[PDB]
Amino acid sequence: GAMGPREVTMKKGDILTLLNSTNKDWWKVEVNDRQGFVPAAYVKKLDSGTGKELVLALYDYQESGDNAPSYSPPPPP
Repeated sequence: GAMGPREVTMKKGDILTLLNSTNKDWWKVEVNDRQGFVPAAYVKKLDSGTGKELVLALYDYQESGDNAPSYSPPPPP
């Protein structure tokens, strides 16, 4: 199953609002209607020009219920 009603999953090649990136080992990102803490290693700030806050998903991730990064980020592919 999936913890929490709102689960954020980053898809390789998907854009996710650069949510509170305060964390260094984890960059918060939203997904349409589901947000959560994710490993910055799976994402990376892009370049547009306007000045928005977006981050492409380099790798695939899965978050079950907005949870704080109390542990280290998972190993990428």
